[PDB]
Amino acid sequence: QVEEVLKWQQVEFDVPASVLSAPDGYIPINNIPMSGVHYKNRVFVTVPRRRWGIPSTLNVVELEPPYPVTNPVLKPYPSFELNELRADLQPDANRLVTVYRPRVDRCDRLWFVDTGMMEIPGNFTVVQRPSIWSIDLKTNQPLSRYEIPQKDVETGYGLTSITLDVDPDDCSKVFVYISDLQTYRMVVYDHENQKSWRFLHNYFFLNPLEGDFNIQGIPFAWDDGIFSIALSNPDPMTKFRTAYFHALSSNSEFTVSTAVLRNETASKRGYHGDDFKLLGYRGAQSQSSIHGFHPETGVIFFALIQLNAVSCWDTRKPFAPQNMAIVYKNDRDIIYPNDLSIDQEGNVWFMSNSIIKLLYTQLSLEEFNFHIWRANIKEIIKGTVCDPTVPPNVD
Amino acid sequence: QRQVEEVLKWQQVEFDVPASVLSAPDGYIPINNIPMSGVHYKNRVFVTVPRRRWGIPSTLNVVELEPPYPVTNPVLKPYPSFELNELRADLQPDANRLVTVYRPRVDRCDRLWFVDTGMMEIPGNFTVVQRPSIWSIDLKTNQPLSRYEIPQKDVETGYGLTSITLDVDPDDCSKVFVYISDLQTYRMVVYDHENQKSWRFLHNYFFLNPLEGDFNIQGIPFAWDDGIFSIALSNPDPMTKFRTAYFHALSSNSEFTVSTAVLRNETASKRGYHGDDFKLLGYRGAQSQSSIHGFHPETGVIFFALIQLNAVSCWDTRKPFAPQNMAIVYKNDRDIIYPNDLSIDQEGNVWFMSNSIIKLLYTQLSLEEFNFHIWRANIKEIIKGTVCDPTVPPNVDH
Amino acid sequence: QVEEVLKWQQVEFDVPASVLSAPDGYIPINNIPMSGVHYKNRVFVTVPRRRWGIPSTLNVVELEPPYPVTNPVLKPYPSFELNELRADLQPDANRLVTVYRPRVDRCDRLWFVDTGMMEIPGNFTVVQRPSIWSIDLKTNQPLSRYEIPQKDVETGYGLTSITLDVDPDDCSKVFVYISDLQTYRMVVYDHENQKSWRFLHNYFFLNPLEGDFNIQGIPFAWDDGIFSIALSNPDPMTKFRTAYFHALSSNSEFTVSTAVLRNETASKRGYHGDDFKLLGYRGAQSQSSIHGFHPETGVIFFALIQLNAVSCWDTRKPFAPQNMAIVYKNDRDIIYPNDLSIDQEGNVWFMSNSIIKLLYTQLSLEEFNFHIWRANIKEIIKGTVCDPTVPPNVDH
Amino acid sequence: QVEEVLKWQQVEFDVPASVLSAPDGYIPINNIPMSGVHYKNRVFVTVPRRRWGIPSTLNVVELEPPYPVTNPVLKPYPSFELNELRADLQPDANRLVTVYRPRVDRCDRLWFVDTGMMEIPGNFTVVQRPSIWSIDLKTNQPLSRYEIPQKDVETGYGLTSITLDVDPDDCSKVFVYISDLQTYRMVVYDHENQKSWRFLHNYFFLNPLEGDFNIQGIPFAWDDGIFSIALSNPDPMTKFRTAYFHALSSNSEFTVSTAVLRNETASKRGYHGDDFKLLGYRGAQSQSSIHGFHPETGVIFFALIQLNAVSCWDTRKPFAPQNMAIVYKNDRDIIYPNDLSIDQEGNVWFMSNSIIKLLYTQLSLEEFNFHIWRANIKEIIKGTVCDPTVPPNVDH
Ligand SMILES: *[C@@H]1O[C@H](CO[C@@H]2O[C@@H](C)[C@@H](O)[C@@H](O)[C@@H]2O)[C@@H](O)[C@H](O[C@@H]2O[C@H](CO)[C@@H](O[C@@H]3O[C@@H](C)[C@@H](O)[C@@H](O)[C@@H]3O)[C@H](O)[C@H]2NC(C)=O)[C@H]1NC(C)=O
Ligand SMILES: *[C@@H]1O[C@H](CO[C@@H]2O[C@@H](C)[C@@H](O)[C@@H](O)[C@@H]2O)[C@@H](O)[C@H](O[C@@H]2O[C@H](CO)[C@@H](O)[C@H](O)[C@H]2NC(C)=O)[C@H]1NC(C)=O
Ligand SMILES: *[C@@H]1O[C@H](CO[C@@H]2O[C@@H](C)[C@@H](O)[C@@H](O)[C@@H]2O)[C@@H](O)[C@H](O[C@@H]2O[C@H](CO)[C@@H](O)[C@H](O)[C@@H]2O)[C@H]1NC(C)=O
Ligand SMILES: *[C@@H]1O[C@H](CO)[C@@H](O[C@@H]2O[C@H](CO)[C@@H](O)[C@H](O)[C@@H]2O)[C@H](O)[C@H]1NC(C)=O
Ligand SMILES: [Ca+2]
Ligand SMILES: [Ca+2]
Ligand SMILES: [Ca+2]
Ligand SMILES: [Ca+2]
Repeated sequence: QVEEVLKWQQVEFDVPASVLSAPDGYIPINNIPMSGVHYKNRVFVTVPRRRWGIPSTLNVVELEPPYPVTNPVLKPYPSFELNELRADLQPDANRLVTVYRPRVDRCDRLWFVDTGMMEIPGNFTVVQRPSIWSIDLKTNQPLSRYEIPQKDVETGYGLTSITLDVDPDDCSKVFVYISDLQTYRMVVYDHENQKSWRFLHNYFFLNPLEGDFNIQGIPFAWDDGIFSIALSNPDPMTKFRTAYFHALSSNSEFTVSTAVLRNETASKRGYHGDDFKLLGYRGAQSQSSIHGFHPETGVIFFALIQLNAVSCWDTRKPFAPQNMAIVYKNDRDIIYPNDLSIDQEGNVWFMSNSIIKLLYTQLSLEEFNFHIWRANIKEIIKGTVCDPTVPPNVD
Repeated sequence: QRQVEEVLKWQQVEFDVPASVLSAPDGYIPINNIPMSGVHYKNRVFVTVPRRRWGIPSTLNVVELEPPYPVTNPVLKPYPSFELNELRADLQPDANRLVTVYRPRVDRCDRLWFVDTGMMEIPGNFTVVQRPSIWSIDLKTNQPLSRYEIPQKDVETGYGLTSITLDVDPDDCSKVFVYISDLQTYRMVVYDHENQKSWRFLHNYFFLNPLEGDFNIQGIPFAWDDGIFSIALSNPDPMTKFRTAYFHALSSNSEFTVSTAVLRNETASKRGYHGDDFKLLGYRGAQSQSSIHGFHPETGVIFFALIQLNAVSCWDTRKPFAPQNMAIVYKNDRDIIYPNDLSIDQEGNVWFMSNSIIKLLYTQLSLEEFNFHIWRANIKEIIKGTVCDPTVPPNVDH
Repeated sequence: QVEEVLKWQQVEFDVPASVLSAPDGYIPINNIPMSGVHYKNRVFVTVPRRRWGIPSTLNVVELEPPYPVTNPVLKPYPSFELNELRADLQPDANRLVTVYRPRVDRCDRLWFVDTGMMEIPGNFTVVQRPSIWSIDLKTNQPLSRYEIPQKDVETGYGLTSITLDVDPDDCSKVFVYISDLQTYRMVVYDHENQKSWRFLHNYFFLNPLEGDFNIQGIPFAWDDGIFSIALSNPDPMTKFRTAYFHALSSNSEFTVSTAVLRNETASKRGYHGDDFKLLGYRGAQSQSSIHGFHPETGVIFFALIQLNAVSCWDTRKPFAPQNMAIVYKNDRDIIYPNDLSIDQEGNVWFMSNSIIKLLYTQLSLEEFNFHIWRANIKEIIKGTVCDPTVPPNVDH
Repeated sequence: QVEEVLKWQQVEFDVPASVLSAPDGYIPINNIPMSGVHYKNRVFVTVPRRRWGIPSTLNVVELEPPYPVTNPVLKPYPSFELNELRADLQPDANRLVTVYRPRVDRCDRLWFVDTGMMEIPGNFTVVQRPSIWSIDLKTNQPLSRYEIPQKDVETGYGLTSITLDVDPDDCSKVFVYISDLQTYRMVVYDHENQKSWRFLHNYFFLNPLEGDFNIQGIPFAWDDGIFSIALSNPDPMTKFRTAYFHALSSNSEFTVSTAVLRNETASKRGYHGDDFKLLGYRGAQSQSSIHGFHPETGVIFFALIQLNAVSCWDTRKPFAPQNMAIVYKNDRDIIYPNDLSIDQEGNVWFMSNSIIKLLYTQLSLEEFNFHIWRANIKEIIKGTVCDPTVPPNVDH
């Protein structure tokens, strides 16, 4: 019911021996993948440059059964020419510095953010300003690029996640919402008008008492804020969407209408009134990383950090623990659910990269460290409370 | 609890009419007269006595307010007159008279609204005098403005039409919708004023919860099977100009919501399947079955009349619907038997009433004691510093 | 083990061609059989009059191999004369208007209820008052007929199911409990004294949340209440029984002593107190229509509406999902299980009628819409939790 | 028994006229005082440079009856020569740029931080790095100045509040804990060893839901973190104390042992484990700004933002809303309670500066906008739950 599509002991690249032979050109233990998203039998895998020796930040892998496809070599997408790191480390609009979590739209486009920053522990290296890209997946050619101005974000240290707001009819009318978990802000991107602005709000912060974890016997505390945003279907009478959002270090989910997010003058305010609202409590130890809203079912899928699992929730039901169900659980293989994503084919995709092991312990290249699963949404929710045909619980 | 006023209190209900009615056999009986409502308008309070038994001289009545409070055993005056409240001996349809009226509501445009059930519910003998009909009363001149008889296609008798909720336009006042809660046939009848047309909704959520219908007030155990009872409307949505209808059955610990866009739609009412248009809001709490509730337009707070807990609770509609986001603002085990009504006036006050119906129905009703009570409390002042205050943040689990 | 016995593409009757050649004396799409019960190689199939063009409300079919017998012709039972529809529509004591679910007891009698009411879309027509019948099965001769007074139930709108309580010794001492899913009541009938009284309770109602269904990709919601009752074996000392009852729109099962049900004085109360009991929660999407109690094994068989299945439960074991087992499942054929009956031979019987296809989509007469099955109880519960010799999964 | 000591309509400075006439030298509305602290009949008032037109950032007022002293002219302290803002805006270790909340110890010293930064809306101007001063209050001469290195804090943007940990025996052995409400950190200053380090922790952050205010009908939200720290009496043997700390936008109070704060190695951990403990919940709408510990009684006083009030708590009684009492409430005058200090004479001192009227509304210089109050601690707690002899209301 949940199949493991991809797994790695370590990450390897399809680049010239020139790059592999050069000193500190490729360090295996340094290459931690951060996302894997799906598009027509192709899975895009990112390796953010938090370390030296990372040949390509954006990558692709071709799918062929049977699964799991073991240790697939990553090919620098769209071309190694872009994923090359300049030796002079200077700004370049035709180079990809660091990419985290891309998303695929219905228009055969790949959207991502090049942070332009390398978070090497010891030497944080700001190469260039953060940029929003779109790639045509039919032609494998870059379409648009937008550099995010200083007035919205200073560096791009925390721009690790994005949510796409594409009009159902016009494929050109696109907004993008970026979650900054480091500076506790959300950056809205008007693609159509090549404009952007930023929101600041108390709800983008962590909950002081809810940033403590114990995973695989390792304890740690994080202060990471707004991390994921999930958009409902456009309202029939208003055309706007509910933005479900949460901090990494929180057991709470909050909501805001896109009408607020799409409005620049609203961002510039000192006080947002009661535009941003609390949806409610997700449960004990129910801190989530990435969550996604499946349009056809109206079901939100949560990646649960502490519980080493993936849960779901039907949006029509009241937001309550007894109205959510765990669809998958794996204490051995889910160490940190780094990414969750919903494809154009009715599947929920999720990924674990064992980052906690690396950070706080020793990762072992003998074992399989990085995993990618998939599940058919309609099939996975059938019996459960996440099924729209199943009534909510009495509590 | 220590800033809520007991405005009116009776031991019995007496009337102001010609002595020919009062002296005639079975024209008036002490125990048979029970008011189901207390409503406030500009220093005069409308009280109604529905005809559950014989000897009810008048149904819809009015009382003038004068300190000290509580005003003890006031003499009820038939409103708008006695000549619309006079029971016919022939019992034919009186298109200009009032048989049984339950809970009226006061809108912003100085009007009173109520339903003429046209049906008397005497134990042993049920009598359908006339068809159900709704009124509008000019409270300035005391003159009836409109009457509308509801077609058989919507309600058969008017047996359970014991509750009304008003949906008046913010700007215009000719555009008025009404939502009547039928707790007996388990339905909601909607009325379109400007068009003078009415239709009805049937739904599973209008029924009681089989397990949550058992009560025990004053050591008297009983169970009722009554359905949809009260509806409360949020302020119009700035983007859609529609409202959220909050509704619960009498015998339920659950609250449900529905957009007024659905309720105001005739073609939607004739569907056999309403989809996900009606939704569960959530659980009110253990032993939190509510009779009547109201939405305060200014604060955005719903006040619940709690049946089992002998209390009035509040909830800020901005906060998630959960017991820890609710507070009891008034509680009276000795004086509150059955909170039969709750209404919000135009002056920012919560008006709630207990009529001791349980003791009459299942026990002894003594006229030596006080059996009827009307209360009022300042909303902005009673919620200040509680979870119900919009400026106070919501609560969380751990 | 579980076998299909009778299945129809459509239903036709063995009646004069005069009724069949009348202006709409038979419309094929309007005839939906609601029940099928067993007695010594005979099966009674009922077509309640919910539309126009139905010749016979009560019928009979003969069991003759091979199974499943294809498109059997329905023979009006006991006769056509009684099953005939009066064009004058006047109350008639020796006729039959609408019959739902008959039952068969240990004293060779067939028992049913004629509602006397025809629920046609546009015009609901009450022809006569509801009537309970006995039929001597050996002779085919109507034994008794009691008309239910206005004091107990007004219309017979929802008297679609009955459950028989026969004394284990004397056949004259019979109590019949009728389920009313429309007005939310249980009508109790004393066969000897020829009296009756009704019960009203909160537990006969639907559960507001648990009344939505999606069968064959078709969403719908019903407000249907108390639908089926199952009577246990008389307690060896008190000689009373436990009546298990559920609403159609409920996942909950409830229990009541037969001492309370057989008591007229208790029937006129306003508050029954602690008498009616909740047994528990059957499970997610475990709403059931008609269920029966097998006396020999002490096992209840449920017909599950949403799960498209038939399940069982050993009454000795505590009521819990883990202590229950699904004995048959058919997502293709079982759309809505309309009847479940237990014959005198130790078999469980269940039927599907494709009713929701008629109501919300269109019915195809070129496909088999109506199905009846039989299962041997002792063989079917053998390797399951329902076996009285096997221990429970949960001690509760 | 709570008496108002000082009040201003507007703040004025005793300074050469050439400074007052200079272009944007003195803008009355910009001069919002932020602290008033008592030492031997002298109250030190600060005006942090968050706007242009502030002649002097640290000032002194000489207390004399009758109270309240209306519109006292602020005298620059120690002198105007240190307080005067350099036009060229270059760094200078002999200049005071921005001082928020000074504190007086037992050793006749005035301790404060010059943030070195001007938080002017539109252009924040970092003139110099933040520094920590001590001034001998007997001679009015500065005793020491220490620049906080860039490893510990970035700019001094949020170094608006300090707490003294003075050795009960030795005056030369001091630690100062500084709260950074902007970057959510604590800076620890080792006075004897002229060293410093920082602590980062989740508990220094605001609580997302508890940062919404409405004072005087003015709705606003702040994201302000760790604001105040209050130290218990030292352990007789080890001399370690309990540090009571809270964020501005939080209803929760936390504790940590000074054993931890005074440990440079502990501050370099990525994970602090169980060292920082949640003490508990202060009550609905009980967001505190500044609080203080009074050694003689063991009572902590809180300045309450939303409640326009000062509350207290006996540290011996469990930390719970009912174990706390409001000792002073003034909705008219207390608008933003900007400071609370505990002097060497058993008094509690508190201040309201109406900052929120300047920020989100308008300030009228005809009204008294800045107020300073004092109260005798033992007299103010006599009857209340805060009295050490009175029993707790809850065991918790
Ligand atoms: C885009 O957003 C801007 C303001 O942000 C919000 O707008 C709406 C979503 C509302 O929820 C509002 O409360 C919130 O501030 C704004 O440019 C624009 O419309 C706002 O709508 C306000 C209410 O109608 C209105 O406020 C007006 O001005 C203020 C300063 C006062 O004088 C008020 O008395 C007066 O009503 C104003 O048009 C504007 N708000 C502001 C602050 O300028 C909104 N546009 C959309 C949604 O299309
Ligand atoms: C101050 O800082 C160190 C970390 O704090 C604690 O360390 C544990 C002992 C425990 O109390 C935890 O709650 C917390 O993490 C602490 O270890 C240190 O003690 C010294 O630590 C040095 C390195 O960690 C080491 O050289 C010594 O062995 C240890 N000294 C001992 C245990 O006597 C604390 N005290 C200092 C530096 O004086
Ligand atoms: C910050 O990183 C510096 C960069 O040095 C190199 O950068 C890349 C080109 C890679 O090849 C990488 O592997 C190299 O380290 C480091 O200098 C420095 O760490 C140490 O520096 C000394 C002196 O150069 C060197 O001998 C040692 O091996 C280390 O690399 C690092 N500084 C900090 C504080 O993290
Ligand atoms: C009453 O409810 C109807 C539900 O059938 C609404 O119909 C909807 O309207 C759209 C556009 O006209 C159709 O595509 C579709 O029939 C849909 O269900 C109808 O609008 C509504 N009436 C009013 C006045 O709101
Ligand atoms: Ca961080
Ligand atoms: Ca009822
Ligand atoms: Ca029905
Ligand atoms: Ca801040």
